[PDB]
Amino acid sequence: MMEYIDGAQIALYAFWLFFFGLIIYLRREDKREGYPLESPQGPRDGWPKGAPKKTYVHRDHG
Amino acid sequence: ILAVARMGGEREIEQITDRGTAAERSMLFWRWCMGFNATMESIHRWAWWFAVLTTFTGGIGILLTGTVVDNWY
Amino acid sequence: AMLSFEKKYRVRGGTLIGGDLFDFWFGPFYVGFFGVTTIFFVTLGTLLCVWGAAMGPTWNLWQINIAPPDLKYGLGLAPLREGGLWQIITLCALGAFGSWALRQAEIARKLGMGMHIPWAYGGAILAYTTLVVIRPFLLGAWGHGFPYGIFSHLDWVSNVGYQYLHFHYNPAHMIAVTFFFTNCLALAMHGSLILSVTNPPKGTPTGTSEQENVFFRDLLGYSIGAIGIHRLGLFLAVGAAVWSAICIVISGPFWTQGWPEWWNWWLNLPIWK
Amino acid sequence: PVNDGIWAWYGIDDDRPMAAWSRFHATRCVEQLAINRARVGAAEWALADVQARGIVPCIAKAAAHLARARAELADWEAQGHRLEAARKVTPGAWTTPVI
Amino acid sequence: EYQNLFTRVQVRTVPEPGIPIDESTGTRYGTGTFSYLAGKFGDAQIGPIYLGWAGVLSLIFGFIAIEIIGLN
Amino acid sequence: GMTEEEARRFHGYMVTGTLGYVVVASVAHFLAWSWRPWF
Amino acid sequence: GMTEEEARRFHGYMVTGTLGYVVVASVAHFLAWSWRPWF
Amino acid sequence: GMTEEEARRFHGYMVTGTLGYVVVASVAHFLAWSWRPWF
Amino acid sequence: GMTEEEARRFHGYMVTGTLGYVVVASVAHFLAWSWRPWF
Amino acid sequence: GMTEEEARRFHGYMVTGTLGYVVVASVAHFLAWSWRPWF
Amino acid sequence: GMTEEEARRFHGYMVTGTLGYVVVASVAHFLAWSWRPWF
Amino acid sequence: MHRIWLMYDPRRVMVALVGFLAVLALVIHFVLLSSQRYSWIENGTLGADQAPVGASAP
Amino acid sequence: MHRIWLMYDPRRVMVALVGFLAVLALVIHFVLLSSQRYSWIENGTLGADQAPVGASAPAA
Amino acid sequence: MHRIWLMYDPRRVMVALVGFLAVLALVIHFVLLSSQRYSWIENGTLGADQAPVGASAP
Amino acid sequence: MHRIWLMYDPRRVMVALVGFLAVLALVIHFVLLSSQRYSWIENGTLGADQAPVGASAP
Amino acid sequence: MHRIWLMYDPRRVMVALVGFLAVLALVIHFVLLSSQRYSWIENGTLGADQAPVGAS
Amino acid sequence: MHRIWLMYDPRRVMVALVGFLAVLALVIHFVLLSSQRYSWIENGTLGADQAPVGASAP
Amino acid sequence: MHRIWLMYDPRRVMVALVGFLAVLALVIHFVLLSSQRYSWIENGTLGADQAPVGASAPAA
Amino acid sequence: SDVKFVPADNYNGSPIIPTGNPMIDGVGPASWAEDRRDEPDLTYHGSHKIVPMRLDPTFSIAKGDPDPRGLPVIAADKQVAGTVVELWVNRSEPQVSYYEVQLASGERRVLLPTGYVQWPNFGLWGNDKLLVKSITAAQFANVPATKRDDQITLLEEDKICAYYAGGHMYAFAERSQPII
Ligand SMILES: CCCCCCCCCCCCCC(=O)OC[C@H](COP(=O)(O)OCC(O)COP(=O)(O)OC[C@@H](COC(=O)CCCCCCCCCCCCC)OC(=O)CCCCCCCCCCCCC)OC(=O)CCCCCCCCCCCCC
Ligand SMILES: CCCCCCCCCCCCCC(=O)OC[C@H](COP(=O)(O)OCC(O)COP(=O)(O)OC[C@@H](COC(=O)CCCCCCCCCCCCC)OC(=O)CCCCCCCCCCCCC)OC(=O)CCCCCCCCCCCCC
Ligand code: BCL
Ligand code: BCL
Ligand SMILES: CC[C@H]1c2cc3[nH]c4c(c3C)C(=O)[C@H](C(=O)OC)c4c3nc(cc4[nH]c(cc(n2)[C@@H]1C)c(C(C)=O)c4C)[C@@H](C)[C@@H]3CCC(=O)OC/C=C(\C)CCC[C@H](C)CCC[C@H](C)CCCC(C)C
Ligand SMILES: COC(C)(C)C/C=C/C(C)=C/C=C/C(C=O)=C/C=C/C(C)=C/C=C/C=C(C)/C=C/C=C(\C)CC/C=C(C)/C=C/C=C(\C)C(=O)O
Ligand SMILES: COC(C)(C)C/C=C/C(C)=C/C=C/C(C=O)=C/C=C/C(C)=C/C=C/C=C(C)/C=C/C=C(\C)CC/C=C(C)/C=C/C=C(\C)C(=O)O
Ligand SMILES: COC(C)(C)C/C=C/C(C)=C/C=C/C(C=O)=C/C=C/C(C)=C/C=C/C=C(C)/C=C/C=C(\C)CC/C=C(C)/C=C/C=C(\C)C(=O)O
Ligand SMILES: COC(C)(C)C/C=C/C(C)=C/C=C/C(C=O)=C/C=C/C(C)=C/C=C/C=C(C)/C=C/C=C(\C)CC/C=C(C)/C=C/C=C(\C)C(=O)O
Ligand SMILES: CCCCCCCCCCCCO[C@@H]1O[C@H](CO)[C@@H](O[C@H]2O[C@H](CO)[C@@H](O)[C@H](O)[C@H]2O)[C@H](O)[C@H]1O
Repeated sequence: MMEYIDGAQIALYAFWLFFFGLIIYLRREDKREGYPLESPQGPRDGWPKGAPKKTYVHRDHG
Repeated sequence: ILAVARMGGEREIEQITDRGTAAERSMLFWRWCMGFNATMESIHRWAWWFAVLTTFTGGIGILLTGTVVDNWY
Repeated sequence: AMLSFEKKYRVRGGTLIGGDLFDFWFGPFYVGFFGVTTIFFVTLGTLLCVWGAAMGPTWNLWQINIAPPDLKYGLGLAPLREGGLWQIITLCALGAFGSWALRQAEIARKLGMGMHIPWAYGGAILAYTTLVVIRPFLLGAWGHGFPYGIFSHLDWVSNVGYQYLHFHYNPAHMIAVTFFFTNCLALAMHGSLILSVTNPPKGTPTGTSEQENVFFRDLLGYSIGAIGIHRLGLFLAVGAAVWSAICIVISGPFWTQGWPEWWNWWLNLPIWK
Repeated sequence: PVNDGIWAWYGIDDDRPMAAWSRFHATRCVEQLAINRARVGAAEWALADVQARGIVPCIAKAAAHLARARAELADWEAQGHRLEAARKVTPGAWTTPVI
Repeated sequence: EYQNLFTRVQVRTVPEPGIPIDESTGTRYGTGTFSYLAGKFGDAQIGPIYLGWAGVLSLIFGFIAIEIIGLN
Repeated sequence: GMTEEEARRFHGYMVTGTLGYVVVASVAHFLAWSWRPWF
Repeated sequence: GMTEEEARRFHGYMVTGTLGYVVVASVAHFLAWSWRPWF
Repeated sequence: GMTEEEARRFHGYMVTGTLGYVVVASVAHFLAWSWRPWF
Repeated sequence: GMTEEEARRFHGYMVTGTLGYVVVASVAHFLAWSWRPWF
Repeated sequence: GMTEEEARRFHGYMVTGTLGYVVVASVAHFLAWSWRPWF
Repeated sequence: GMTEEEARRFHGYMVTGTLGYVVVASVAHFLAWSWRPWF
Repeated sequence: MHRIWLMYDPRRVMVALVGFLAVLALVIHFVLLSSQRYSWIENGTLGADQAPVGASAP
Repeated sequence: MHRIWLMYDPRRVMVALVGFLAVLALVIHFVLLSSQRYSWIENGTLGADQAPVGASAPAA
Repeated sequence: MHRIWLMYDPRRVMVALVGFLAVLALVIHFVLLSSQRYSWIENGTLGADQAPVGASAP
Repeated sequence: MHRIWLMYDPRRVMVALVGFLAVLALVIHFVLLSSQRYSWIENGTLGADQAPVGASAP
Repeated sequence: MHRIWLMYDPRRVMVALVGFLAVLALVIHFVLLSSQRYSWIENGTLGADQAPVGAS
Repeated sequence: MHRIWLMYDPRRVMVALVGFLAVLALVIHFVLLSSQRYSWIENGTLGADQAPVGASAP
Repeated sequence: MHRIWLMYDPRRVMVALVGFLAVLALVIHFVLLSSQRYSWIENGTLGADQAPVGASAPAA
Repeated sequence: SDVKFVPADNYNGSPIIPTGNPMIDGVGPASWAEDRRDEPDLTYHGSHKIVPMRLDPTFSIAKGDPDPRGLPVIAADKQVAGTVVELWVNRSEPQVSYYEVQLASGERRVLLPTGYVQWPNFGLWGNDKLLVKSITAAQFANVPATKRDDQITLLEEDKICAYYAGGHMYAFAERSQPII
């Protein structure tokens, strides 16, 4: 049987894969405003590339 | 938000739908401080995930204790 | 690079020390005089941490351990192998954390913002300064500081706790824990409310301050308002760190027995002694 | 209490009706007379504005607010007269009149 | 420099929110009120609560749980 | 952005510094090897 | 962005540099195997 | 967005790259197998 | 900004200062090696 | 900022303060050496 | 704000006060050295 | 099945595939490297009959 | 049956399906790899008669 | 093949690639330098038959 | 080959290069200084025949 | 070298230099003060042949 | 030398100086009070021959 | 060679250089002062025949 | 010139220098979001969110707070700027959003956001004048106008708040300089 690999180690790497995926998601969200960046060399996106700028629909009132 | 509240920065929904100088200054402060920034919306996602992951990772650690690992040291 | 709206904001002014001399940016980062001092203390402190790892038994990130001196050295600098390196790194860390706070003030001044962020960070600096300066100084030896090591400082926390037999009974610690837990609850509620009005189900208009106030009102029974939840979040998060600093400074300098026997005053109130 | 605030806990209260001479009550009275006359002026300007634009339920409240501003002013004028009478009969009081 | 840490001037409104947004089934319990102390730090209105069926049952089940603990 | 003439001019210095640095490092390695060879 | 002609020019450099790097790494593995084989 | 022509052209390279990758993996597994089989 | 003449004038000071500092460091190492050599 | 003639005048004082400070330090070191040599 | 004349006046006091302080402190050291010398 | 590249942007899919393969290869290599039988950096030079094997039924 | 794709966007479903299958496959492999009987990396070369078996009824 | 550079900015890919290769090379070297057999700084002068080997089956 | 400096600003590349080589140089020196064989501050005056060697196989 | 002050206006950097020197002097004194050989507050009267040497 | 006061506001310099000297005096007194030889509040009446001295070289 | 100062502002290259040298100089001194052989404050008066030399254990 | 600022020099990361008056042009801390929507912010029920209290009869000052109307406003240079004559309230979350100040000179009325007003003793007593540290009494004359006297657009809210935000740097030439 596997001596070194155990269920706590497996679960921890499952979390790390999820968590880095989450940080990527959050950094895409962070870039909906102010991007692409202005620079002397032209537009810059950084990484990851930002999600598009989002339009909001207001209500018709009552 | 308190630091930009005089510029209307606490009206966070309008700063999200209709970005004002209070949002821009908030983004620039953190960008100039630590080299990256959120938005007025996305800071609330960072907030939401940090709080949620506190108890979610907690529960996993409890479930592993005494079932998979009996001596964590 | 710059955000699409940024260039307009990059004026001179708002510095505390250097005037125009250091009043420039490096990529996204504002420099300033305290940017220069930050990078000095960060680089020196980091390279001394790497030297501590080099002369220790392993490079394993979790096991690196730069320990303070023995208590017998009192308030002197020990030999560098014997804890003096920890003492130099502690001076660098104080220099870095202080420089970071003052740099944030220069940035806030340049943007016309209030000084809230520098002071809120002062709550964390206070807690660090309590652990490595104020409490060791009141106990009379720098060796009372915590070791710099990702898990070895957790061994320190464990042993300091059991120095008082049952640290959960520390009354300031109960308050500090209550603030940390209340803060995490409040953060989840505030984060959820803003996202729920800005990201309603598909085919629903964007929400309003009225809806989040109505929802918040029947959650807690009262409406806190937009400024109120940010005041509360700042109060809870910074208040946790302040009560943390209190709970550790009373342990040892002012109280020495087990913490459970501190509660003897409550049992002896004369209405029920 | 808005004016003395925390000092009302220690019994400093320079708003209370006073009929003997008191330089502290006279000081408070002179400050509050100016503020309340400005406040009456603003109240009747606001009535004139809201009458001009004609909104009936707002005209009602603007008149009610103006009446309250006049009444609050009249209390300070009464305080001013008491102190001014006491000034004339009391040695070492002010030479400049109250009200 | 004003720190914006507490509110020196509150304003009352005589009609009030607290009558909810359009909400359908269940009932709004109580009438809205203002606390001057709540108004110092945050918004002043202390006011109506919604339960519905799930809120009522939650309080009944929870009260029994609290009673059993306290009585023991 | 640079003219291609400016890129050409910069590239000459960049190659020359890289070569110089590699030479100094090569001497440094052979001194280290002579004193305490790692294979 | 690039024209297809610029994309073709870059591809030549990219493939050549990639294969060059693999050749240098191939000599590194030849030397390492001759010093201390891992199978 | 791709035309269906560009999609169908890109698909050819993708199938070819996948095949090249599976070939290398197959050789690698047979080298691994003949050195230390796992069944 | 600064002109090529200003850049050239600054460079002359900058190179000289570097080389003077390196010379002073050389004598410091000569002294230290005399006191307690490290190889 | 200051003019060159101001900078020359300031430099004259700054150099002299530096020499004064170094002289006091030099006497301090020689007193210390006389008391307790470190080599 | 300040002037050559104003600066000269203040400098006279600042120098005098500093030197006066150092004189009194030197007498304290004389007394301390007489009581319990440190070398 | 090329309409999958109309369904999904190939620039995103191909980065997803590269990331997937990178993670999966690293997982498998580190699992094997943590075993006894395939700890090849320490023991790769052992012959197939000398390599470790886990215990049988008794 | 095909009107299921009118209820559900196939572009969401295929991602959700691939996610489920990848999770499920990894869960089953690691559950087996943790077992005695099927720890195939260390014991895969054992014949079926000599692979481990959980203990039978103990006559307690 | 060159149309891949119409899908991806070569300036971005080259930065990505150098980042990947730098990390990967550092990881492989540190794995080897952690090992017994390839602690080359301490034991690199040993002959190939003197270098450590992991345990066999008994 | 100079057109690499048209794809990348030399001002940025030299910052990246100075940063990279500074870190790499400090890494290698501290790694060697942590070793037994190359702890040259304590042991640099030992001859090659006198310097440590990591334990060989039995 | 006087042209240095045309880069670095002295009124903005004297408090920098002086702050650097004051901290550096304090560090050196505290390093000496708790060495065995130079703990002059406790042992300054000993004289050089009696003062400690930290030999191995 | 007096033109230094045209660079710096004496009102601020005198505060910074007095603060510095107050801290410095307080530190030097505390260093002496914490010593053995100069802990004068307890041992100040001892004659200079009687006062403590640190250990010599063995 | 001098056009490096058209690429970079000399006012802040000099700041970054001086800071680097100060950090480097302090590190090397603290490293040497940590060693036994070069702990010069405690042992600087020892001649080179008395100065420490580190060795590995013989373990014969 | 139709550009509000220029680079201090050619190097990357250098500050910009305003070409005119920064408080008026909107550079640095005086900037506003220049593309912000020029429409009133609305309540849930679709009425104007921020209005003079004169036009909503449901509102009043709470018991126990000072009434700010009739108080003198003391500017950064300790001169009286004017008198508060009206309050503007946020109707979605009951607040005073702006004080409206009758200027002592030239007889404009200008808005003053409540986040720029300090009460004398942190409000603990006195409560008889309003302190505005950000701008001088002269600078009050240039506070951006509101194109109607009964509503304010999101763009105008940004212009007005930005004008006082710029005063912490530009109200006096000394405020840009360091403390040493
Ligand atoms: C367990 C619970 C944890 C809980 C705590 C969790 C913390 C999570 C938050 C921190 C991570 C986010 C940091 C961040 O986003 O910074 C912005 C930066 C660049 O921003 P950009 O907008 O995309 O691009 C700007 C660029 O286009 C133009 O800028 P400019 O031309 O002016 O300057 C050049 C850039 C060059 O970039 C860099 O130098 C990158 C520096 C290092 C990036 C982060 C590496 C990983 C962490 C640090 C490891 C080295 C640390 C010593 O210069 C800059 O932009 C510098 C500004 C960014 C400085 C970021 C400093 C972050 C420090 C984080 C410390 C974490 C400590 C744990 O982003 C990036 O470079 C890419 C970041 C990608 C997300 C990170 C997660 C990746 C997960 C793994 C996925 C697979 C591999 C990527
Ligand atoms: C890690 C700890 C935890 C903390 C962990 C978290 C760390 C967070 C930081 C992470 C890195 C952030 C990087 C960043 O933000 O960069 C912004 C910058 C801006 O790009 P740009 O705006 O487009 O371009 C700027 C450039 O065009 C103009 O620069 P400037 O003129 O303003 O400033 C000059 C620079 C430095 O100049 C040079 O380096 C070149 C000097 C001439 C070289 C000549 C050849 C030499 C050959 C050898 C000959 C030799 C013989 C002669 O510096 C300044 O003046 C600015 C002030 C610097 C900061 C103040 C320093 C104060 C003093 C203390 C210094 C202590 C020592 C550092 O971006 C770039 O330049 C491109 C990206 C550069 C990446 C740099 C980092 C690479 C690290 C790689 C490590 C990889 C490990 C796996
Ligand atoms: C000697 C003591 C042990 C220790 C033992 C434990 C144990 C045991 C646990 C933790 C857990 C936690 N510990 Mg620990 N912990 C120690 C040292 C520390 C230190 C420190 C500085 O030393 C810190 C900061 C922490 C921090 C933490 C948290 C991160 C974590 C709890 C998260 C949370 O939100 O919980 C607070 C949130 C909740 C409990 C969720 C509650 C939600 C429910 C729905 C609320 C119901 C309310 C109900 C309606 C009302 C009831 C009324 C009454 C019936 C009257 N521990 C040491 C090592 N710690 C937990 C964890 O996750 O571990 C992995 C845990 O179980
Ligand atoms: C007032 C203008 C000058 C001044 C003018 C003089 C004159 C004139 C004489 C001295 C003399 C002396 N001064 Mg002087 N002196 C000043 C400032 C100082 C300061 C200082 C910290 O600033 C110090 C330490 C001294 C110290 C000294 C001594 C070296 C010396 C005599 C002993 C002494 O200390 O008397 C105590 C004095 C002080 C601690 C401070 C000064 C007090 C007052 C202002 C002067 C007293 C002079 C004394 C009564 C002698 C009178 C001589 C007859 C009139 C002929 N002076 C100011 C700046 N000084 C005398 C000398 O040369 O003797 C050898 C002398 O004749
Ligand atoms: C993300 C992690 C953090 C988290 C989040 C979180 N907690 C939450 C929420 C969120 C997002 C909620 O929305 C929910 C909530 O309602 O918040 C106000 C909740 C909540 N978090 C709670 C507590 C809590 N959270 C904690 C922690 C955490 N909460 C984490 C730090 C802790 C800790 C640290 O120990 C506690 C104690 C509650 C306040 C609340 C859930 C309330 C609940 O479920 O109540 C059930 C009901 C009862 C126990 C019964 C009460 C009985 C009455 C007193 C009886 C009165 C008489 C009655 C009227 C009789 C019936 C008659 C009928 C006819 C009417
Ligand atoms: C512990 O073991 C571990 C660490 C784990 C093992 C692993 C190690 C690994 C993975 C190592 C990898 C190393 C590596 C990989 O490639 C290393 C690569 C190194 C390289 C390439 C170095 C290059 C250096 C180049 C230099 C110095 C250039 C200097 C240039 C100069 C001086 C001129 C500047 C220009 C001028 C003056 C022009 C102005 C005129 C202008 C502008 C005009 O005229 O216009
Ligand atoms: C035990 O440890 C564990 C970790 C467990 C073991 C396992 C490890 C594993 C799984 C490893 C996997 C590795 C791997 C997998 O794929 C590795 C893949 C590596 C790859 C792809 C390397 C590719 C390198 C390519 C290079 C260097 C290209 C250089 C190009 C150059 C120089 C040209 C630059 C352009 C120019 C000059 C044009 C300018 C002009 C222009 C633009 C003009 O003119 O326009
Ligand atoms: C523990 O062991 C570890 C630490 C691990 C071991 C490893 C160590 C390592 C890796 C070390 C690396 C070291 C290194 C690498 O390169 C070191 C490189 C050092 C260098 C480059 C030093 C350069 C110094 C230059 C100086 C001092 C310049 C002075 C200039 C002056 C005085 C004049 C300025 C001009 C003026 C005033 C004119 C104005 C006129 C104007 C404006 C006009 O006229 O306009
Ligand atoms: C293990 O680590 C450890 C143990 C620590 C070991 C390692 C230690 C190390 C590495 C130490 C390094 C030390 C160092 C390195 O450089 C130290 C460098 C020191 C230096 C530079 C000292 C310089 C001092 C200069 C002074 C005092 C000048 C004063 C000038 C004055 C007073 C005049 C002011 C001007 C006037 C009056 C005119 C106004 C006129 C005007 C305005 C007009 O006329 O207009
Ligand atoms: C502050 C006085 C108490 C501490 C004295 C310290 C001990 C030294 C005593 C020296 C005598 C008194 O100190 C002496 O006073 C005079 C007059 O006030 C100062 O004189 C100073 O102010 C006068 C004002 O008229 C200027 O004209 C003159 O140019 C300037 O130097 C001297 O600079 C100072 O040296």
